[PDB]
Amino acid sequence: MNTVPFTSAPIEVTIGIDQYSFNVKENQPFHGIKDIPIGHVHVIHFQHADNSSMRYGYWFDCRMGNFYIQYDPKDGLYKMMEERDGAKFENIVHNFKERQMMVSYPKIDEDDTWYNLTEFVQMDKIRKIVRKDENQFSYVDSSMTTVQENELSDPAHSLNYTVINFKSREAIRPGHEMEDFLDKSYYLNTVMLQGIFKNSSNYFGELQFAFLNAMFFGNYGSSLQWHAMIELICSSATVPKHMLDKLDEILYYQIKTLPEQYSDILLNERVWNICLYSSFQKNSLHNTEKIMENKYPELL
Amino acid sequence: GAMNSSNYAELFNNDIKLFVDDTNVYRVTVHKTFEGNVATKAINGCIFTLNPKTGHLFLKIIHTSVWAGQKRLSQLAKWKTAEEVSALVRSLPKEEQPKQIIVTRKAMLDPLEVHMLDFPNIAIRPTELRLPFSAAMSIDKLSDVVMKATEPQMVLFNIYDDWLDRISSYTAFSRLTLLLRALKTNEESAKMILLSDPTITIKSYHLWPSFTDEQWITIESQMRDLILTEYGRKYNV
Ligand SMILES: CCC1(CC)C(=O)NC(=O)N(C)C1=O
Repeated sequence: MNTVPFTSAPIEVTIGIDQYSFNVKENQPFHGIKDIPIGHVHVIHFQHADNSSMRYGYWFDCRMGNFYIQYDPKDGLYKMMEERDGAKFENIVHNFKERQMMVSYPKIDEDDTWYNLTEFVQMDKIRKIVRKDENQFSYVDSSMTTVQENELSDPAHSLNYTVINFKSREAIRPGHEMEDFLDKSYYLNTVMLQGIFKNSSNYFGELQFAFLNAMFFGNYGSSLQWHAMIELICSSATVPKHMLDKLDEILYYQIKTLPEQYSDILLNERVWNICLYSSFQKNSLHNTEKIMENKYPELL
Repeated sequence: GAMNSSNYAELFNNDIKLFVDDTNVYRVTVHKTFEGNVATKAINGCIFTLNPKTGHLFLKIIHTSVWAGQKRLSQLAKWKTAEEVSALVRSLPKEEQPKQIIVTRKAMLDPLEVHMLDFPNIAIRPTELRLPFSAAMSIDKLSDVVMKATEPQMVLFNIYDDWLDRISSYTAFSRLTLLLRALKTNEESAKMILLSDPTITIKSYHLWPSFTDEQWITIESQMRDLILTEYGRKYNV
């Protein structure tokens, strides 16, 4: 179980760690988060009390280094950093732990929610979507735009999700125009899975990461990507059985975790109605359809 | 964006553009079967592709054999329309290719966009105008070539005859849409108006009668009367 210490908390802030959150007051003696489960990526995120604008945060994996948070009064945000001196870090964490100045990652033993939301998410893939090669962790915020959004403006600060566009030469084989547009199986299976992602695990990892950035930061382009990757599978007549079964589980846990009050902005009515009721896969997402109908029947 | 009353003169500027109407591509007669069920029988159709500035009409005749063995024909017909329009564009010299294609029905937007991906600079546009191009098969010479076709065929016409020698494109289009609206609202009466006087004939190389300028004014007024009437006869007014 790993620890992400905090130098201090000089400004009042709501701090999230994965699906949990807690409020820290200005200059409250807070020195970090302990007992973080090893084996998963994690995200530590922030919303300042004085400016609820810009939620921001950091994706990381404690197996990759020793990370800590410190407030920068010049740039005005809590920054993640890496401590290379393993002894200075161990000693700092032990000191903070002895003084009981850390919150404990509050996981219920029965609870598989975080695993189910990050099953296919890998730090190495996060670091290719979010390019900042000098750090082992990845910053994301509410305002960052995606490569596809930019095409339609700073590249170094973009979300390099895989571009999906249903009315594009990549998606449409010359001479199979109607076929490829109405059944996207060739674009899903040959172009995207065999060609770009290599396997379904990487596809699901990017889909899961997009959802999490949409939910935790309200990142609009991430929501667009999440829905595009869902629509591409649902609009394919030929999808491996194991992928449909896994997608149903993935989306079930995403819909389960979504704040009930954010459904209006984070769920695209057209995609979900098409996917659950019109598409080739309208009958292949039993768990997702049941939770959606019981939790958000208005959208449908 | 969409083409409407506000940007109507754009049709007659010098940027090449084509209207595409697909309402006569897939045509059927509905009938009873021996068992008393209902079936359809297709008849030849056509794509109506029209340059509104010059009057040039590319009438692609859709022979019933294209539907043989196919399912979901009303959906296929939109994609076949877009396939044939794309093929026509590719067949034209670059300097004759359109800069915009205006579809008369919004359901043609996605099929035509996908078929024209190779032409990113050709704008595909809908329209808010309710144009009467479905009535094209009430022009006797157009209907005749469609019904006689035994194989796919493209036939070129000038839908304005020689009118542009005397009138502008704006006026010619208005006359065309008036004639077609009349034919669509009451075909029998419209055709009576156009042929009542046997001394006014249709040249072999024309579609409409050889009216003098004064006779066109009379004709056009008779068509307006017809449309307003039917509008009464319809709504009782
Ligand atoms: C030794 C103090 C300090 C400040 C930079 C450090 O050097 N290394 C760390 O890992 N943390 C959390 C710290 O607070």
